[PDB]
Amino acid sequence: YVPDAGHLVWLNRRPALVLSPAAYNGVTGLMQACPVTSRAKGYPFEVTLPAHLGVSGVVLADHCRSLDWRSRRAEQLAEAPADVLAEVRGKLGSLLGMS
Amino acid sequence: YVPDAGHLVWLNFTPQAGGGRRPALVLSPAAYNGVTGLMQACPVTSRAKGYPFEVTLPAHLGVSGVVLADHCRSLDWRSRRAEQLAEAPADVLAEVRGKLGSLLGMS
Amino acid sequence: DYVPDAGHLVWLNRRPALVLSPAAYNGVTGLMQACPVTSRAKGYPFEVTLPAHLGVSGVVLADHCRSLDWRSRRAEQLAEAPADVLAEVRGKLGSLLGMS
Amino acid sequence: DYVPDAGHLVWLNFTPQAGGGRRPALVLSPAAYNGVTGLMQACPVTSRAKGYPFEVTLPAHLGVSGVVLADHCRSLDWRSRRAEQLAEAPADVLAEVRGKLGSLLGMS
Amino acid sequence: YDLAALLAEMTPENLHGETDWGALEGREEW
Amino acid sequence: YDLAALLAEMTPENLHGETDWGALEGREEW
Repeated sequence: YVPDAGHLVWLNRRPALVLSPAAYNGVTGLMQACPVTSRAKGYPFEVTLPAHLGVSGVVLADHCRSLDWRSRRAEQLAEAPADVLAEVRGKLGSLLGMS
Repeated sequence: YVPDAGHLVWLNFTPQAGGGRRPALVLSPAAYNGVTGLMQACPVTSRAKGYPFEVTLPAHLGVSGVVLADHCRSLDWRSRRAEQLAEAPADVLAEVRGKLGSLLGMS
Repeated sequence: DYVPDAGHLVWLNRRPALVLSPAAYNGVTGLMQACPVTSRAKGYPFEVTLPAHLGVSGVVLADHCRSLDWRSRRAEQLAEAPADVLAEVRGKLGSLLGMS
Repeated sequence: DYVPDAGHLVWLNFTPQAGGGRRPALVLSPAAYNGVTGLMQACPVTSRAKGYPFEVTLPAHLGVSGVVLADHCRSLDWRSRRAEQLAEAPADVLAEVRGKLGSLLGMS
Repeated sequence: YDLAALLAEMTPENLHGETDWGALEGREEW
Repeated sequence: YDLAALLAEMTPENLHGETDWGALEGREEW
């Protein structure tokens, strides 16, 4: 298994949303991903996951980071809807100064 | 001091089991950095290999190494004792953001 | 200047066409894979209807896809095909080409 | 009597408008379609093997020199161009042509 | 077949020009 | 920046391993 963009994965264990694509993730052993938490507080960079997706909570878009997914034994859980992936990218892009 | 976008800062790291200090380029703006205590920053490494996500730093800034644009990470700049070293020019920041944005799938 | 991309509707030569291959191939080679558009809709099996008010009318003839030099034919963008039209053309052409 | 079928290697004529020749081509579309339109989707065989990634090599036992240009697939009238069967490509050649062409066309 | 992997192998020297099939024949649309 | 153009320049020799930032600090989620 190689994580792909939009995948929701288990990682060493907690869920995460993968933003970088498999063509990068497979060659490097790294990925860019945002963590998922059940502690939704309504703070500005949370993105809500729809119900019955296979994993619950919010994506913390501002906590995106590069990480080694092989050592953390990434395991696919689901695929994020396109609107969730687009909202995460919009919030993170603004945070990173990308307009 | 609150780090701002384009700042090059010293950042501590500490091992769990019995570390150091490394420069990093800040991408997120002070407005965010000051209401979370976090920032999105890319590490500066001494190992320039020609890897495509490396972004070179001009010699006049005085900071040796290259920025790893794809290694951007959310870090607590208070706990890690961020200290400003320099300010990267706009074109360095634009190259880091362009390469990272490409990797993240930004439109 | 202009390089056709996948899903673009283009003028060629004088007649419209739907581009299937992507700009990363089209720009380097000067070639593209594209299907012609005609106003003579007859309801035959490989026609794909273009929605109204798109900027170009008629049907895409999915079975007439071909490689062609788009620079010598002075390709010029007209519109972008809706994703459902592009998907229907690819479905019909893929079946025709033996791709399942 | 002959109707080209998928995997056939055929001779195909071409004629200049102003004052041409014959070239082999690999047929991708099935006889069912080819026989109700008089057309076929086929890829040309060229003598120039350059290592271009869309080239597909032909095994020597088939007897046909050259390589297939998978990205040069085109709808052609096989009656007007006097299609004549030369050989039959093995399944793995056909699969490589279709895989490379399908990738280029954006098939999912 | 990954398209990017294919396109990464193209070079100015190995490009092929448009294949010449001469004049339009029969039921060809173009 | 085209991602495919960037990824085409990666090689086994120029890859960097994960950057070590040590233990989790402060308000970091991970």
